[PDB]
Amino acid sequence: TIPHLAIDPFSLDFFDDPYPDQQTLRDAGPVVYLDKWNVYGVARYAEVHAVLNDPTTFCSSRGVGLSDFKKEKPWRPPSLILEADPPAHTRPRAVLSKVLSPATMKTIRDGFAAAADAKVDELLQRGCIDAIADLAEAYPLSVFPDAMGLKQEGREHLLPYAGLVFNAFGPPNELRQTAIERSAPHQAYVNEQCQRPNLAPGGFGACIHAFTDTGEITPDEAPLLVRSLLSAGLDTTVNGIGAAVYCLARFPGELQRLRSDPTLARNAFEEAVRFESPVQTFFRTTTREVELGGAVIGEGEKVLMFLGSANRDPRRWSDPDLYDITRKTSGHVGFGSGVHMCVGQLVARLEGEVMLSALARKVAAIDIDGPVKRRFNNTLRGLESLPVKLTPA
Ligand code: HEM
Ligand SMILES: [Cl-]
Repeated sequence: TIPHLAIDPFSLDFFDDPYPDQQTLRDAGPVVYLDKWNVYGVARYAEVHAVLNDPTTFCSSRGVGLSDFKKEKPWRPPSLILEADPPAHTRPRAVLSKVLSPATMKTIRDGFAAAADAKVDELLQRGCIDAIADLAEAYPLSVFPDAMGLKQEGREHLLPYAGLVFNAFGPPNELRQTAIERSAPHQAYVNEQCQRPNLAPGGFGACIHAFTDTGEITPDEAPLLVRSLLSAGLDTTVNGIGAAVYCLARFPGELQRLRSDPTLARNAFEEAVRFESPVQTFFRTTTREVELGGAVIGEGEKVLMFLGSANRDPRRWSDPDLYDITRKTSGHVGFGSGVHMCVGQLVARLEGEVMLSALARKVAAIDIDGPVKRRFNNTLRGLESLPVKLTPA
């Protein structure tokens, strides 16, 4: 028998304080039934991690949101990559993997680091900044669209585009309804920047499009792959970075450790990703009857994975509720795991690294000073505003 719970993990109350209810999702049993949305979920590390690693049994091609693409109409034409199963996923995955290769990262590290240092310098002149608008938002908007090869005009549509994409994986609540009602201009902006003549030479977009010349992909597939990175590749990194700064604001000890060995920057970032888990949840759909956590679940059933919970499971993590910048963070699910593991993880790490490295060197203290405000989203977890005073080194 599977435990029934009344917890609504897509509700404003849940978002505002998820941690008690997350314990209850874990502690009820390895598999629970969410009364509210009529679906099964798993919130322990072990089940979440095992579900990721068996795409044959737990498919994505039926949507990674509540909606089941076999029975219901997708809100937009499905992602080629996020919403496909091997073998179909493989070709496009390989395409995005080359575009975002370690080697590509080497070519862009220095520019990214330069901006990250310039950015921090600038903020110290001001003293009082908002770590979201001025830092977690400004910094990635300052490097990632250029790196994509996007034109100046229309950029304002990127963050709201992401929000919509991420609201849409959820149940049909007001967050979701409202996002879709207001989708058209964002979609029209992105559909236009996905086109070849609009991506600057040598940027991710053009680089994507080059795969059409070799036959690696069709002229039609290219824009839809550009659309993938315009969906997933900004807002996550905004929330990951905001997580990191939020953490070092709350954990002064850890900041001094980081100041003390700036080479901890990359791992300090990884640890914020675990701890806050920017992307909180994703679904899968069973392709057969399957035993998971000791319960038998039938074919064609949606299963909710609580990535952020898994990342806080005391079964897997020593002292899960602590931000610890030397934690062996290897194994966390914040980026997913297995075939679909975040193909953009290296851009994200690069942003996080250099930002935390610049904060490491240039800043001696980071204090919260003001109302912290949360941003509600069906999938993404993060802040709207985090007012901080930065003390210079
Ligand atoms: C802190 C930042 C980020 C986080 C936490 C994050 C999180 C994730 C997670 C959890 C998955 C797994 C999806 C699944 O299993 O169904 C994923 C996949 C994906 N990510 Fe990210 N991501 C981040 C940044 C980025 C960036 C910078 C890009 C691109 C530039 C990106 C693009 C993608 C794409 C295209 C997929 C689909 C991969 C596939 O299905 O093979 N993400 N991401
Ligand atoms: Cl779209």
